[PDB]
Amino acid sequence: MREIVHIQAGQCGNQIGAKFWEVISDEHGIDPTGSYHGDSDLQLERINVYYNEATGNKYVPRAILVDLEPGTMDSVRSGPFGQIFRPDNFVFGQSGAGNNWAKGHYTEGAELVDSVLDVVRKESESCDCLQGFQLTHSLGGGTGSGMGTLLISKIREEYPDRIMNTFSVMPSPKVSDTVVEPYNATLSVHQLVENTDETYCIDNEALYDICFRTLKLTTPTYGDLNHLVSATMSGVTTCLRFPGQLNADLRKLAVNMVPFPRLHFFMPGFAPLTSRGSQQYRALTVPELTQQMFDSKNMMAACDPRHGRYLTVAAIFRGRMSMKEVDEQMLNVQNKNSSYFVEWIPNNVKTAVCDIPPRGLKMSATFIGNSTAIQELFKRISEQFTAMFRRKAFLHWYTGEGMDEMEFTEAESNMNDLVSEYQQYQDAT
Amino acid sequence: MREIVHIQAGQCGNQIGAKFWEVISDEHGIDPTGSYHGDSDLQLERINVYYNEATGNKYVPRAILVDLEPGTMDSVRSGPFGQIFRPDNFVFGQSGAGNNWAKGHYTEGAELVDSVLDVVRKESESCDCLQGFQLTHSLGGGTGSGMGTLLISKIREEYPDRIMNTFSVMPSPKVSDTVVEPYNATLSVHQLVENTDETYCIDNEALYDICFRTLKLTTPTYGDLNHLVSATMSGVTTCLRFPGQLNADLRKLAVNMVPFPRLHFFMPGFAPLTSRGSQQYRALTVPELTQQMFDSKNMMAACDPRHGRYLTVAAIFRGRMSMKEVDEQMLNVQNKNSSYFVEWIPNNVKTAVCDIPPRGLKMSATFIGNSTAIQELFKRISEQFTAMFRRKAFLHWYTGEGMDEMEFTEAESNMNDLVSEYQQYQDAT
Amino acid sequence: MRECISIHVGQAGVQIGNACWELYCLEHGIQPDGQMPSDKTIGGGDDSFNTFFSETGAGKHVPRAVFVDLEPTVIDEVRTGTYRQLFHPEQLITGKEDAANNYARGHYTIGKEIIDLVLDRIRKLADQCTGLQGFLVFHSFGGGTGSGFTSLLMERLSVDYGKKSKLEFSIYPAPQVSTAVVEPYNSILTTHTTLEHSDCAFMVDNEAIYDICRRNLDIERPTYTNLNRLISQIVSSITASLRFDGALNVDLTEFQTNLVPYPRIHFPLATYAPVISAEKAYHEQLSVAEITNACFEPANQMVKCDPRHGKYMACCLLYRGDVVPKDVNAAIATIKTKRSIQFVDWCPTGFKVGINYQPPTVVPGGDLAKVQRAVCMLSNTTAIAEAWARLDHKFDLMYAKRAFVHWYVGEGMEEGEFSEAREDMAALEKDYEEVGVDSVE
Amino acid sequence: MRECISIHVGQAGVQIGNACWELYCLEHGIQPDGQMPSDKTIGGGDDSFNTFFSETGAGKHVPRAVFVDLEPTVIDEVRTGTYRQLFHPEQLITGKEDAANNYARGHYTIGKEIIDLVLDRIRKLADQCTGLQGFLVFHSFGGGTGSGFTSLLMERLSVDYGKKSKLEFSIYPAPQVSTAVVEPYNSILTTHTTLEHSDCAFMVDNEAIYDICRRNLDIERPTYTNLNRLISQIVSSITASLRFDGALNVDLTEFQTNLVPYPRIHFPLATYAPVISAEKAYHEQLSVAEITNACFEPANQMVKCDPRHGKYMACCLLYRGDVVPKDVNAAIATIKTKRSIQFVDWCPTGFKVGINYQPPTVVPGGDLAKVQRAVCMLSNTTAIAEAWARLDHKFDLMYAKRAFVHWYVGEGMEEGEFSEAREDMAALEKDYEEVGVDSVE
Ligand SMILES: CC(=O)O[C@H]1C(=O)[C@@]2(C)[C@H]([C@H](OC(=O)c3ccccc3)[C@]3(O)C[C@H](OC(=O)[C@H](O)[C@@H](NC(=O)c4ccccc4)c4ccccc4)C(C)=C1C3(C)C)[C@]1(OC(C)=O)CO[C@@H]1C[C@@H]2O
Ligand SMILES: CC(=O)O[C@H]1C(=O)[C@@]2(C)[C@H]([C@H](OC(=O)c3ccccc3)[C@]3(O)C[C@H](OC(=O)[C@H](O)[C@@H](NC(=O)c4ccccc4)c4ccccc4)C(C)=C1C3(C)C)[C@]1(OC(C)=O)CO[C@@H]1C[C@@H]2O
Ligand SMILES: Nc1nc2c(ncn2[C@@H]2O[C@H](COP(=O)(O)OP(=O)(O)OP(=O)(O)O)[C@@H](O)[C@H]2O)c(=O)[nH]1
Ligand SMILES: Nc1nc2c(ncn2[C@@H]2O[C@H](COP(=O)(O)OP(=O)(O)OP(=O)(O)O)[C@@H](O)[C@H]2O)c(=O)[nH]1
Ligand SMILES: Nc1nc2c(ncn2[C@@H]2O[C@H](COP(=O)(O)OP(=O)(O)O)[C@@H](O)[C@H]2O)c(=O)[nH]1
Ligand SMILES: Nc1nc2c(ncn2[C@@H]2O[C@H](COP(=O)(O)OP(=O)(O)O)[C@@H](O)[C@H]2O)c(=O)[nH]1
Ligand SMILES: [Mg+2]
Ligand SMILES: [Mg+2]
Repeated sequence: MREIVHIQAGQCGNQIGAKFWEVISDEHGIDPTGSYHGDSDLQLERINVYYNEATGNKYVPRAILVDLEPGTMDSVRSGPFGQIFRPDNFVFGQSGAGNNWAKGHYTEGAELVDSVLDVVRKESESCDCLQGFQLTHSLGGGTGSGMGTLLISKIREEYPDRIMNTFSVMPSPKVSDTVVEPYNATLSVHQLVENTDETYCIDNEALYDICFRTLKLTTPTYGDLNHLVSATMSGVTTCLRFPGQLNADLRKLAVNMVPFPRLHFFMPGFAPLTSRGSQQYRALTVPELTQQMFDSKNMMAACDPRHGRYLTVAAIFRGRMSMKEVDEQMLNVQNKNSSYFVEWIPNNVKTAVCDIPPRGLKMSATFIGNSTAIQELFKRISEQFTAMFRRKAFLHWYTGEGMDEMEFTEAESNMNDLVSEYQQYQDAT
Repeated sequence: MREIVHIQAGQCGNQIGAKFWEVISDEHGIDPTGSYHGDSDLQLERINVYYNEATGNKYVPRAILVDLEPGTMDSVRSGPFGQIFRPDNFVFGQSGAGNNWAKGHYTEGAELVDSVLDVVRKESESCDCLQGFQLTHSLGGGTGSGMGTLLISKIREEYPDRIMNTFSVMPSPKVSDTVVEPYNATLSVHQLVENTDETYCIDNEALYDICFRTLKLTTPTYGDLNHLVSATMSGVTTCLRFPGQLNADLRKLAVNMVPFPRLHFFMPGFAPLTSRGSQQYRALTVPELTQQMFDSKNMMAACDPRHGRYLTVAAIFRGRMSMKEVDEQMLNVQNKNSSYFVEWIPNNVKTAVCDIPPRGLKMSATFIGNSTAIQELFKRISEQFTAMFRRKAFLHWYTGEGMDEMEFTEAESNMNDLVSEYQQYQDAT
Repeated sequence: MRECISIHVGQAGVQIGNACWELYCLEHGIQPDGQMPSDKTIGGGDDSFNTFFSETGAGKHVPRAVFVDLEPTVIDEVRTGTYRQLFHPEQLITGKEDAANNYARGHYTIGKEIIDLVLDRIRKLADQCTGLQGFLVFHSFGGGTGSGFTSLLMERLSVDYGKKSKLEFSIYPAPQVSTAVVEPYNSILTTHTTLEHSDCAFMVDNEAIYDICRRNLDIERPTYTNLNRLISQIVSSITASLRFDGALNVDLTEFQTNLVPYPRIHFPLATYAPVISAEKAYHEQLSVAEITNACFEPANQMVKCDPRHGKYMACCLLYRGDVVPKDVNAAIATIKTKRSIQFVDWCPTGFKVGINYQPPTVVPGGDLAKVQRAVCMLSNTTAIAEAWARLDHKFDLMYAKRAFVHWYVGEGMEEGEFSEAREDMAALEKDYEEVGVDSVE
Repeated sequence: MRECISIHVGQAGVQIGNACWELYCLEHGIQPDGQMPSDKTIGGGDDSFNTFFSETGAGKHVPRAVFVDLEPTVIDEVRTGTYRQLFHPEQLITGKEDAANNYARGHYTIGKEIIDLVLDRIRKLADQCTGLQGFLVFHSFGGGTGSGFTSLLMERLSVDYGKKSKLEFSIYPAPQVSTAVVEPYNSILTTHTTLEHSDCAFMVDNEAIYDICRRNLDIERPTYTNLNRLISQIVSSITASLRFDGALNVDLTEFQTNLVPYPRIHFPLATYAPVISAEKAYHEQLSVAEITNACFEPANQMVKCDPRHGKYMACCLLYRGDVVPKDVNAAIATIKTKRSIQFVDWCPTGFKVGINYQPPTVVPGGDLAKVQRAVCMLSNTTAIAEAWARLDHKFDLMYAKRAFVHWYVGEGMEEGEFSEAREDMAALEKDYEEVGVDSVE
């Protein structure tokens, strides 16, 4: 069966990843010690996907952790699930990146990529057949932007035929937690156009919006932004792990969802998101999930979807459903929104229906959509970039680590060609 | 049945040998007093190999101890197993070698070799049939380099048809515990090309590496470097002592493992080596042992195996196995590593499967491999040698004991011909 | 483990080192005799973190500190006080005479022949550490050893260490109140090696902290004990991410990447939120939007410097304690709306938030008390250029009259050194006039 | 059993022998009256090892020591002190007059007719021992009997014993401080038989141990009692492998093989790690990497000699106590990286580690205390040649004026002996100029 390797780079990466392997564990019914104590027998058939076996009935995730520069080491180890990862996988060095790209890709990345890929190959050959290389990294930072895209330059090189999904947390128009941030996005999108099959554009503002405009949370901590990301991360590989009525791999999505090989920057949604105790004033049905998925205040990429045409979308439904209400709710949205889609594609939406819900819910979904409205996430950075680069503002912390000025103009030429190949299909014809 | 005599020369020799007869004892279930108190009846059938009998149910190893120059005498006697060796075997003199070769081979060796060989012949004729003469000695030192290769000049002379294995601890590129050390290696490899059938090249750096890079030991003492050597020393003669499904003597190895009569310098590995309490995150299987055996960080000779082609290798498996997973894991490595082996040999790897594991483990192995990558252990010494010999640096402590300058040029001519007959097969054709 | 080497220099540097190491010993639990009897009750945790404390086998803890002052009078307070047995007994005194307030006795006369003990002691101290290094230098401008001897200590540590980060925390001469008449001579000669070697120079001042100790703290007579604790609270939350467990930690290398646009404009003008009294510890909410708005008014800058007459370039909000990361962005979109808080065109990102969540502790003996959160904003503005022009003017007014200068050139230094230090500060002030002005098309 | 014969000569040799035999009696348990009441409580072990102690049947122990000084004043301190009844009563005094600081009274006048008692006493002492021999000679250069009488004792023991190892531990005249004005004459005449007969000559000095007793030990007034204990700690860990149970023992024959490249460059310049105070016995880790790096700085060499102005040839790190053999190689690959610690081309191996694991003990009465490990590095560098040129220059400055020389030639010695001792030291200094220079191709 089909098996996935999960890689975690940048300090944003394992913080999502530590919450990621808690959602996966409770979805399979697996304790902190890896002992299976699940309810049914239906969740052992694809433990093989994420958890390879161990000696006595214990399960270990195939989780490489590149990002444990030692400030994060003894919190992930001294966490809820520090007794579940294999301790040889904790690959790191000393003197972390420093919110620097060139100290992730050229200087400290080159003296660590050999120690990572010696564990990547030891986790590939313990598998029957691989397809998946999930990389949870973030743009903007250090390790997650230079070293996160150094491995994709190497892992795609040693595996030219694997589906490479990178759940890439992106910068924001207002929330600026990094001063150098328009450099670590331009230099990393230049790598993630060439070297990935799909990559999910997630922002913190549209995660800050849902925890206030929809979930009504008083103080959304960083755990409650990762608990929303991870509910999508276990929503793309649901049909891999669980039986269904219309299955969808990580490749039936990434053949349908992508028209042209550069147009693979996705915005993920999730439903049902709502705020309650145990008294909520609604009814979980198939037309109830549909309106919330397509709603412009339940994206995650923090762009306005009604500014552009959706190229094609994928609605990975879960739970027990009826396929007529699935195929007819996906029809009426496409007709009411005839300008909001691309006219010159026959049917835009595809459907994927699994048969096992989450633990507490009755039904759920995942809106993965490829839109031209993500032109706004790349135009804002390319305006912030050429403002900093015109003065040659922060460049002596990068050219003092080995780079050249003629790699900066290479990176802005590539991002400006995505905006050209998004403004085209946003226009009508 | 087939019986082995174990000889211990140099102070490195009995220190390995005192740990050697503790691994052998616990493998047969034998107390410090030699009284058999084993678990099963299956480990009495070949006590004859290492332990000849005594009067009342007690067992004595056929261990000659040449090296007990009296600083080591009352520590081996006042040790864990000083009450197991036969006290007439403790053959020594006074005024030990002094890290000198000529005081091991010409002056104090000549006045002691008659007292050793009067005990060698009294341990040969107490046997039905001998094949084995294990000599645990070390290069670099005094007794272990001059007197250790004086006996092999005599024992091979009085026994031209015995398998002569010498587990020879070799010098290091960085760890220099002897200033005269490139003299005691050149003058002793000149003896161990002509006079042995097989000799195992063991270094301390690759034993210091495993106790840090793999076993994660805080302070590896000298006992914990010998506990790794001795786990190979009881891994070559396993099929002699225990029944199996495909047996291998000390001679089925040394007919297969050696192409040409000078190319018999081996590098030994061992698996499973891992660091745990009782919670380890793995699974002992036949493909699990295989990747660790061939891994370049689990040799012992401290050379890089991927720099050269393996001539042929031998994988002496133990424990309960399946021969299909043995013969197919040894196949896929040879195909993935088609340049890393010699092309013009049909099948390089042989297999040896015993049926009794160690005491605590479930399965184990021993990678004994003949490689051209051991050209590096002989090129480094031959550069350190001709640096010292050009100035005639330390020669007046050797020519003042009877030698001549025309034996130094004889010894460097022999070691430089091994490098010529290793660079050839490392090249492709 | 990441670590720092705290090198105090001068009397100003050692007097601040009385209270920086008084604060560290109370957070981690270390008594004034090296032991840790606090964590012995629980029985776990390595809280005497190896950032600041070498550990010996007998349970005692030794700091990473060395300090040189060329006068025994200052360090003999340390060698007889409460912290006698804590430090290693190599606190380098050896000065047979004080510097006497000049840069020439100083960089040349008696700073040489004592520096041979200094560099070898750092090498005996730096080679016990694996990982990050950073030299926390402590001195003042204007003095003799804080200006002269630091200048010799920088060009001899930019060679034996190369590219290591050097955070030096200088007390700058106030434009209105000066405790020496030759202090404008020393604080222009020390810029010629602060600009070149030390990558990041935190300037604070004595008059701007006098007003904070009078207005907010409501102390009518603030001595030097009560000023050095406020710098100690700042220095703690600069190097707090190297110790404690935060939600966004900021390493000392992450300062260099963010705070410093150009290699010669590294002067970032620290602040804090010290509105504790502690009578006013009640009567006041002190939320995230409250303590972030403390940097708005120019009555809370630590330097006598008006930020409203200049741009900003890059800021670094560093929080402590019970901070939720959502509340921060409410207190940042507010600041990017206010039109007198003025940025440049070429930095649209602005800020950077480091949320450590260990609360700042209280030194017993006054003068503030237990607040639940804090902030140490670090922002290199363009406004520091007018803080230097009120010091080049003090230099130029007594350089035409050739005053005080025979004690500078009659101690080995040439009289041409002064105009070489003027042509930097004239050209370095010229750099701030270009960076703040945007380009038009 | 392996053993040594400790032959002290002169007043310097006997005064060191006061404290070398004070140290041995405390390690093994021997009281100052021969008994061993320490091991009588346990009831086992032969710890009064036969390396240094002959044993008689009545439980008393007798050392292997004989000492000759040609003056009763020194040995009458031993014959009336605390160690009166310990030694055998043949401590050879018999000198009706002191040597009076010359080599000619000396090798010729009164050294002869007393040597007949000396050699026969060694033969009565050497023939009680089976196994290894080694003559631990103790004298000083510059003196009368330490220079003259040792020179007669070497050419009369290189004939009756042949090829036995002779470790002689000479105190060398300091280049700046000399306690005699004729000491440059004696320390050039004693080289003509030190070079030929004694195979290994450990030179130490008094000025380089004065700085160690002031800087590290922090003793302001070090008498000769406190200097001879530091040589005694060195001499213990030279002959420690002959007694105690180590993980890598180094025999006295293993010195000759390793330390000595050529038969005439045997001068290896001992060191130690005496940074105990014992106030500074705290405040400091003292690991394997710490005590091995004590040999880096030239403020811890036992000879006033700068190793940075010369190559090394071969070193011999000899440890004590709680040393793990892994930690050693970390402290050696470090040293082979540092580019001022300079080797020759023709010795790529470098070092040799002898790990004894008995800790060095503490003589009660000061001045250091119980450290857990130590090191006695022995390294013949090229730098000892500049330590001799500052002594040939003292010889040549008063040889042109024909000073002091009528008391040398008017005592049997010819005046041609001086230029025969100059043509060695000119040619022996010429040997160190060739060995340090590598050959090019
Ligand atoms: C009584 C009842 O029905 O309670 C629900 C509930 O009230 C609501 C509000 C839940 C609740 O979720 C949150 O409040 C929340 C908190 C942080 C981040 C994201 C969400 C719930 O906590 C979450 C919880 O979710 C699950 O049990 C899923 O299996 C979910 N699990 C986790 O995220 C998880 C949490 C802790 C530990 C381990 C796993 C999941 C979703 C996708 C993929 C895998 C797992 C559910 C249904 C509920 C509560 C308990 C109140 C909601 O969320 C989810 C993920 O279901 C929020 O909006 C939905 C709608 C639910 O009805
Ligand atoms: C609970 C449990 O399973 O414990 C294991 C264990 O944890 C591990 C880590 C053991 C352990 O070995 C070491 O830690 C070690 C120490 C010094 C030198 C070399 C190894 C073990 O100590 C060693 C011990 O080995 C044996 O019992 C073998 O029979 C072995 N015996 C000896 O070496 C020996 C030791 C002391 C006294 C007498 C014999 C052996 C191997 C080859 C040939 C003959 C004998 C075993 C399996 C274990 C422990 C006990 C933890 C490992 O080693 C061996 C030799 O098995 C180290 O990596 C392996 C993997 C094992 O799983
Ligand atoms: N905040 C604070 N400032 C101080 C302290 N001591 C001195 N200063 C200031 O430092 C400046 C004087 O420099 P000092 O550090 O006293 O001088 P020094 O470095 O000892 O140099 P010389 O005495 O000239 O050798 C003045 O501006 C003082 O106000 C102190 O303990 N705290
Ligand atoms: N370390 C040390 N040095 C000493 C001692 N006694 C003398 N010296 C040094 O030895 C040199 C003088 O030689 P002495 O040993 O006193 O002379 P001597 O051997 O008795 O010879 P004469 O008196 O000339 O017959 C000077 O350099 C002294 O500093 C001592 O007890 N310890
Ligand atoms: N969702 C989420 N975002 C984070 C987390 N930690 C940091 N970030 C974001 O990640 C970016 C900073 O990069 P970070 O991962 O901390 O830097 P790195 O360690 O150099 O990769 C900013 O956009 C932060 O808002 C986290 O735990 N969750
Ligand atoms: N593995 C191991 N190596 C040793 C031991 N003792 C010494 N050595 C090594 O042996 C060499 C020194 O030779 P040694 O046996 O002590 O000298 P000898 O007594 O003259 O033969 C060096 O390379 C040491 O690192 C030991 O007990 N175990
Ligand atoms: Mg002062
Ligand atoms: Mg005298």
